[PDB]
Amino acid sequence: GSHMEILWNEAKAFIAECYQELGKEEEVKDRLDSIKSEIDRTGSYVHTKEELEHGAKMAWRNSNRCIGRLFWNSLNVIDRRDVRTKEDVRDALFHHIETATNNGKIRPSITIFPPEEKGEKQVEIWNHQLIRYAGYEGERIGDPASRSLTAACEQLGWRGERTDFDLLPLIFRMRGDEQPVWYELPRSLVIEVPITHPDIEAFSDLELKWYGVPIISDMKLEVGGIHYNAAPFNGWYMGTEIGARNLADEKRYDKLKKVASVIGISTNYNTDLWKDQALVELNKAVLYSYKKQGVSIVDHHTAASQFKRFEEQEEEAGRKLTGDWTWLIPPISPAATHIFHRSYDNSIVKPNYFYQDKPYE
Amino acid sequence: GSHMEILWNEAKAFIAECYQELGKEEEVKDRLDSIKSEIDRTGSYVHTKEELEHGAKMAWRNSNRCIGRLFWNSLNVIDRRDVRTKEDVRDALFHHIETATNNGKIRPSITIFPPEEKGEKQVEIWNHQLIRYAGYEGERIGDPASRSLTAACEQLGWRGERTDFDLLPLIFRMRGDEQPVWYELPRSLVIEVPITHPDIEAFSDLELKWYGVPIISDMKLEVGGIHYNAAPFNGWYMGTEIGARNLADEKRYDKLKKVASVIGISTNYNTDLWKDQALVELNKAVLYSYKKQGVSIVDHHTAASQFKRFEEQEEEAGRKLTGDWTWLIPPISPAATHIFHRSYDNSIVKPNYFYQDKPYE
Ligand code: HEM
Ligand code: HEM
Ligand SMILES: C[C@H](O)[C@H](O)C1=Nc2c(nc(N)[nH]c2=O)NC1
Ligand SMILES: C[C@H](O)[C@H](O)C1=Nc2c(nc(N)[nH]c2=O)NC1
Ligand SMILES: NC(=[NH2+])NCCC[C@H](N)C(=O)O
Ligand SMILES: NC(=[NH2+])NCCC[C@H](N)C(=O)O
Repeated sequence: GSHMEILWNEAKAFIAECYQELGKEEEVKDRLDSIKSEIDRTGSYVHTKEELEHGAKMAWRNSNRCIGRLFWNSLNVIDRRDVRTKEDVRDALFHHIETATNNGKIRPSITIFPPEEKGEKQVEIWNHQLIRYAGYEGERIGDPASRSLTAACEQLGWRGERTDFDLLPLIFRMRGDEQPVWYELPRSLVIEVPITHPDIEAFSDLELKWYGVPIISDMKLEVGGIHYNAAPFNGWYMGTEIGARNLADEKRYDKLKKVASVIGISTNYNTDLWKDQALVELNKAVLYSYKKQGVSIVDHHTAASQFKRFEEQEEEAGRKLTGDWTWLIPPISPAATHIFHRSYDNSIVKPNYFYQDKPYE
Repeated sequence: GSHMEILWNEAKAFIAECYQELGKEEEVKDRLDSIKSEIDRTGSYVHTKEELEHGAKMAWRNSNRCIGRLFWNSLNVIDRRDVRTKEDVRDALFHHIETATNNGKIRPSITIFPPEEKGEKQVEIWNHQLIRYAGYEGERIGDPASRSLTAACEQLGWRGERTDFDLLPLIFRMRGDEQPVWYELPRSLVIEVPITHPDIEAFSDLELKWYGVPIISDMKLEVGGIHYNAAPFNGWYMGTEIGARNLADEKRYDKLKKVASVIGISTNYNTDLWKDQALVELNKAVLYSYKKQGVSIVDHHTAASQFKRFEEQEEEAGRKLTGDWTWLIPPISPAATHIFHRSYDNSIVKPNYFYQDKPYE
């Protein structure tokens, strides 16, 4: 009763806004009549390729926490609403990885899977990111952030070699099944980059490496009232995410003290700012490495610079700019970018991407 | 009518809270009766030395934007509510600088001047900070942030030598006067620190220097409904304020490109992260310099560390912790401190320090 109401309201708002940007303002009337009857007949409606394709772009545009929004209208939308089997999902996910990686020249993409019907999911992705390292304990081994999921995967028959860089398998659940299925990722499909330094040879002794493409797979894409709980998307990495966070946080890989060792500085006094010097060399190492292997990556200054350009375009287009200051600023040298020196309206506008409760844990 | 009401309400709240922390809970009743009659008789009330002394500490404790709050109960409170002349104010300000500096071993202090009576100020301080460099234009000369005030001072007969480090004079206005008076600061009273690097000799070619003690002089101290528009206070510097902001911001001294030059790195590509490397060396230079001249200063890691300890004590004391995440995180390596990894309630609690409209501009 109330669900059929919210749906209709969100649909009217989205079609109008969408068709207005698409230059199909006259087609709004006839399109809404079709949707009204569809919601009554079934209890939901089916987007057109053009609608979800542009709704996925708009959602990216409204992602307050994303710094790379300047490239919103270039998103490669892959429609996989025709998937029925676990093999279809697996192949789609394999396809996403292959096409997004694009031999290094990363292509920002998103694979749309069937959305929820009567609130129930058709495809449920468990993975945070399609490619991600596992985490274990006795003493820290791997990525701590992957612990709860690594345990869940292991409760399904999967076993990691217990190195710091074990690739978690693809784990998802189809409607009608009680437990998710899993598939080990084909290594030929996964690009990893060993981390080295341009001027410091000893850096390779740290034996650090990271994967090339971050593919957030556990967020909900909401478009015109339709909940696409499964819509894996990807951009390329901003070096800081790997160097100033993934390999730096005490709760993650905690490598700063070790970096200080190989670069030849002491860790005795904070006044020497060894952590800061360590972060700069670790981050330079990351940028130099990806570039060297031919994998797309962006430094935080270029990214902020591109994001400034984004803000201007939104002003030029007549749209209100929204953002989360605390996430837009890079973890390293935030005051060196314009983002630090201004404020952002952190209001939620749809369509968008949202967090959803994890099936495990 | 309404002013006499707000005053009474704020007073009841403060005395109770104050006397509770002071262990003088029984004296609350008798103290409030005296205040009630005082407000009726005159239209305001006079704090006791103990009250404003502790109210100034509490206010510091509630300063969401201050990272050095762990040292709140050690604040050296100087009561100068007996000042009547411009000479009294001038001497008090000279005294504050002398006693706070303390030959380098900076002493966190605050000089309390007469508060507002019927909304009107008795002493109006124009200076943002007691010691501060001037700013000019044709091309940038000095500190851009001091421009509007430098122009105002010059409209009063003062003239700067137009170097990048001209000391602004003390400028304030007494009740009853239309224009403020000014007094050049005695150099013997002002500690400045030339900036040098421990490992890079050429750094001195930049000829950078900064003053030792930051003394915010334009904030309002509100305690139990009493508005002390003039209450200059000071702590010591956190290196980042000078190196990652005062000398780094494009709108301030903009020295990063020049720092890159003296340390021997190129400014050609963002991927080399030259700004970050530049910031680290500039910041190390700052810390090493103050320490070398015997002037108190604190690095951002020690400060965050001290602030963590602060949060714990507030939990142990039973008090709610409040803070502004965007100001607590240091401009350099914020993710390396605990402040980055948590959230803070940015609610305003009194007593406190507030911004007030600038007389100039
Ligand atoms: C093209 C390159 C892209 C760059 C450089 C970029 C960069 C970023 C960065 C640095 C963050 C912060 C990540 C973190 O701190 O964990 C972020 C978050 C986000 N980005 Fe992107 N992004 C890109 C593409 C995309 C795409 C293709 C989409 C969606 C269609 C998108 C959606 C989002 C969203 C929803 C967030 C928030 C994620 C979260 O809360 O965990 N971004 N992006
Ligand atoms: C003892 C050493 C102290 C340290 C290390 C310290 C540090 C800081 C830092 C780093 C900031 C940010 C400044 C900026 O970004 O411009 C700040 C702000 C502030 N501090 Fe402190 N502080 C100290 C003492 C004090 C004292 C003595 C008081 C007051 C009695 C105080 C009151 C405040 C207030 C109100 C702010 C906000 C200032 C503004 O908005 O411009 N702090 N403090
Ligand atoms: C919530 C979390 O603990 C923390 O407050 C924030 N995390 C992040 C952040 N910034 C980015 N980009 N990514 C984060 O994960 N700033 C704030
Ligand atoms: C308001 C200003 O432009 C900016 O948003 C903020 N300034 C400061 C900041 N942090 C500190 N400590 N000091 C600032 O001046 N972060 C945010
Ligand atoms: N640039 C991006 N597309 N980032 C998406 C999130 C990546 C995540 N912060 C990571 O380091 O794994
Ligand atoms: N540590 C302090 N007490 N800082 C107070 C403000 C100083 C100001 N940010 C400056 O650099 O001049």
